[PDB]
Amino acid sequence: KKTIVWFRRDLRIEDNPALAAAAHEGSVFPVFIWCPEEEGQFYPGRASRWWMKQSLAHLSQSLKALGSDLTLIQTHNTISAILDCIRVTGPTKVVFNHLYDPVSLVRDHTVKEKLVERGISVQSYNGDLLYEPWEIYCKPFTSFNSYWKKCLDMSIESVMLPPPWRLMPIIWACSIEELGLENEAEKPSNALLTRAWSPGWSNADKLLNEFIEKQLIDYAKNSKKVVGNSTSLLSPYLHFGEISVRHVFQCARMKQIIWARDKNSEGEESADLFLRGIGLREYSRYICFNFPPWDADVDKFKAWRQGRTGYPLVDAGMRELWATGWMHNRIRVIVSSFGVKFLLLPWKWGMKYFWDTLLDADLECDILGWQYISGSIPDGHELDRLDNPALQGAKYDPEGEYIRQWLPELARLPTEWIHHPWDAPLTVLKASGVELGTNYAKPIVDIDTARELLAKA
Amino acid sequence: KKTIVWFRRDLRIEDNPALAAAAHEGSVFPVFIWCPEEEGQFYPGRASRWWMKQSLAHLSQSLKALGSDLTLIQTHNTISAILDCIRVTGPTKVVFNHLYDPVSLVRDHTVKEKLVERGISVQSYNGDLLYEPWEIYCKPFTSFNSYWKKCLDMSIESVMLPPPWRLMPIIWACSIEELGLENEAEKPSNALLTRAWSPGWSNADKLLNEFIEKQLIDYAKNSKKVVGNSTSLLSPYLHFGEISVRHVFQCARMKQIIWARDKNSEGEESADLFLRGIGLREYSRYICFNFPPWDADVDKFKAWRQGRTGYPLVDAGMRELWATGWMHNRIRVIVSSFGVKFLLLPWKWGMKYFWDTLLDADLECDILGWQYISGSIPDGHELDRLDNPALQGAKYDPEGEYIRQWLPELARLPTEWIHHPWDAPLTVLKASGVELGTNYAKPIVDIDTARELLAKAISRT
Ligand SMILES: Cc1cc2nc3c(=O)[nH]c(=O)nc-3n(C[C@H](O)[C@H](O)[C@H](O)COP(=O)(O)OP(=O)(O)OC[C@H]3O[C@@H](n4cnc5c(N)ncnc54)[C@H](O)[C@@H]3O)c2cc1C
Ligand SMILES: Cc1cc2nc3c(=O)[nH]c(=O)nc-3n(C[C@H](O)[C@H](O)[C@H](O)COP(=O)(O)OP(=O)(O)OC[C@H]3O[C@@H](n4cnc5c(N)ncnc54)[C@H](O)[C@@H]3O)c2cc1C
Repeated sequence: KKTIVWFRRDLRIEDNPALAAAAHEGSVFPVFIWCPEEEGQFYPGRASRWWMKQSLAHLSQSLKALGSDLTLIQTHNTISAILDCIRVTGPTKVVFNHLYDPVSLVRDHTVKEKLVERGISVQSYNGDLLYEPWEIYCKPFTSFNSYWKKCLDMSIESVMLPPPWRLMPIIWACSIEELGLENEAEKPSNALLTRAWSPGWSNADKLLNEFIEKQLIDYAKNSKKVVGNSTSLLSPYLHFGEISVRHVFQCARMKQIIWARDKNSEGEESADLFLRGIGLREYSRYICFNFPPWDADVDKFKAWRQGRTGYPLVDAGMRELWATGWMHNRIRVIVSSFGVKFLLLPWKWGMKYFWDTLLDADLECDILGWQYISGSIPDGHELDRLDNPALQGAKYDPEGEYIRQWLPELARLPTEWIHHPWDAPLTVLKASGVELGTNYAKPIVDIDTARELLAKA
Repeated sequence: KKTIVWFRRDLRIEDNPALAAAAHEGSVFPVFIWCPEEEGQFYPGRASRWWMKQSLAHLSQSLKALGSDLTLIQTHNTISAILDCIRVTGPTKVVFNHLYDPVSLVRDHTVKEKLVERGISVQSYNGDLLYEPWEIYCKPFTSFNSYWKKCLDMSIESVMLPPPWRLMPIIWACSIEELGLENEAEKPSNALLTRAWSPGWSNADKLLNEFIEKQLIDYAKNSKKVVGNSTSLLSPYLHFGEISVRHVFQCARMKQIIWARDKNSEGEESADLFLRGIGLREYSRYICFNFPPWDADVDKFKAWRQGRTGYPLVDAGMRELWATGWMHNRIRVIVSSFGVKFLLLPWKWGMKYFWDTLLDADLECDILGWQYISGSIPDGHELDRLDNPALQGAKYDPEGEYIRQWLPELARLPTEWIHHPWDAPLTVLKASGVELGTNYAKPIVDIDTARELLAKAISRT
């Protein structure tokens, strides 16, 4: 009759089973408990912490519009802090939504154990997945398409809950600044991100609406350019659960149904392709549940993260990542595949840098991504294949516009050579304003010698 | 495992509990059973039937795209038809969504009582109401003000069901034409409604999105304007259940929450007024379920339904109704109140005529509007007040554009007189090109006469 609602990475009021459950069985005490030393090695990066702060404030003022507050707590032990919430609130139950990362797994367990030890009941809900990673079983599911063909033959009839109509409310609590989510010196450079992004669940709704109604129809061809923000841009919102992925899946399947009826074959395959992405976020939770000779050269690492490799697609991507906190999925493949296969940087460096600059930085997806670009996951591009920037150029940036947007020094380079300038003839380079080594970098390593120092093993 | 899904007035594949449940349990056999003889006094009107015919086709091709089909049967006895489906399909259960009109209540009870006897499973579901008429109680209310917020103080939160994944398929069968929903002579006149209206659940969806995203914000003021189609225009879709009132309600409350938190005061006001509309529809079913000289004149009636009364708000209203199958709510008040308090026609004559020309013709909403007009209900229009056309016009058509659009012969009448031309000085009527009795009808009843008869009716209670 008096429940605590533990928010973690489900910062929304719509289709939130935990909050819904608690709101219906009675009064609720919503809380967010930050415990850095317990996240340890999985402490969220700089950009992810900045987004978190924004949408925590967004979610908090939403809850007061409904009649409750958001209590924030920063502490050294999570159960310690939880128990005092029970002390001051006299509640009987604690609810939360499952996360699947290693840290929350041990903790959600350790907090279920210690809590029912004292007669207070705990019940967690699935707030982030169409299918929990233990519900779809066997030959193996070592693939993604075996996995995704299985779920699409299993019903997806799980239903979606409205936001609670009202919330009846009920210390070492603190404010949002007091959580320490930003560092003082990085604050103004962080604020610049608001010019590309407005976190919070109400914005998540607005974004999903315009995407489904206007952009989804073109997803299958827009999503192959890397220029512009050609895909949905939902990933940060999905990571913080500011939008229920069930809502995302169902809105998209409504279109697929209508487009299938009305024999609009392009919209059909658009909806097919886009839902595959949603399934990849699923498989990410699936594999991370069931399957728990480096050049340690910091200068090389610095050239990589600053975009001075001489590889335009790479340099552009790193510039976009630094400026916006986001990059198209194929740019993620290109730059990471560049960090390890071309520069032979240790992957912990590259992954740690994605961790600290990606707004959608997400343990399971980011893991699955690095495992793809290194031939680890059985369905990932083998390591010996070192693909040609020119060919990458023709398929994802066929008019050179991505380069010309992020690397304006190269604006007068003809498209035939804008993705591999070291191969153009010299009169072509002088005709463009391009002096390799002076105003754009020389290829930091030549593609051909990197080709065969990689075949070494 | 093998289930008959009986469609009646729920022509949609989303948030459709009977459809969702059956598909979850196994194979399904959707049917629509048309039996005019059982409908009786309540046979649907010409415009409703035209809409139903479009919608059924829309539904039929949807369910095919999903892997099943919609079978259409026209019969003399519904109970019969259902049994022969069963005998052929060999299924073990039948499901449907509740309806609340007195034909449906008796037919539903009779159908359930006879399938039960033959060992057939039957389950019915709430697919048209936020709350069913037996879930709100104190004894019953009779004032909407207290019914609605007795609702709002309660758990106004119901789950939304996704459309079925896929439908696994399995007589007197016939096509939509052979249902006979149109009369051959009326078909071209009917086909002109596609002018203005696109029936079907997916069109309902498109329209709802457009309303919440771009229109709802302004509804509080737009709902003041009888000209244009300034409200949402969801009513036909709601009446046929092509869109779920639960969906509709949730989308509006979502915006209401955004605007209340962001302290957009204009949008808050629109949202609660719009939900008041949904509450009114809800109240219609609560009232009819729980609560089951004045001289006629065949020629006054014809002048009324043809729009030759000399009351421009009334005549424009009937022009618009006949041309589009729809009219703003306050025009509905004005012409029905005119039918009743000015012409003293039998109130059923007015309801039957709405019943034949409203596309959204709805038994419970229509009963509710005519009863608020005849002041049968407590917070209804007290039988004493008399319309003042000039004030009506000032409020709902403050610039005369409703009249000038539907009654163009009055275009050059100045706004301060366009709603009550019998009051303008002769000189002003001639400056406009307006000759009452020639150009535009004299008021078929003098308003002072109506007032004087009303006043003698009141000094006898
Ligand atoms: C090295 C590498 C690292 C990556 N790190 C992350 C990360 O930290 N956080 C993150 O959310 N995604 C990550 N991805 C996946 C992908 O690049 C992004 O999800 C996508 O670009 C985000 O933009 P979007 O919302 O417009 O994608 P859309 O094409 O519009 O897809 C819609 C949603 O479906 C999911 N999705 C789509 N593609 C994938 C995919 N390949 N893998 C997993 N989920 C997918 C995402 O939640 C995405 O938001 C990584 C990929 C690679 C190769
Ligand atoms: C004499 C009279 C007869 C009427 N006959 C019908 C009818 O046959 N079928 C019908 O659906 N409505 C009827 N109404 C109610 C109202 O006029 C219409 O529902 C409304 O004009 C339809 O257009 P809309 O959807 O754009 O209104 P909106 O303001 O956009 O309302 C949204 C929904 O709320 C419901 N609603 C709104 N207002 C009312 C109301 N006063 N009473 C009941 N429900 C309401 C309707 O389902 C409507 O579709 C009648 C009203 C009167 C006074």
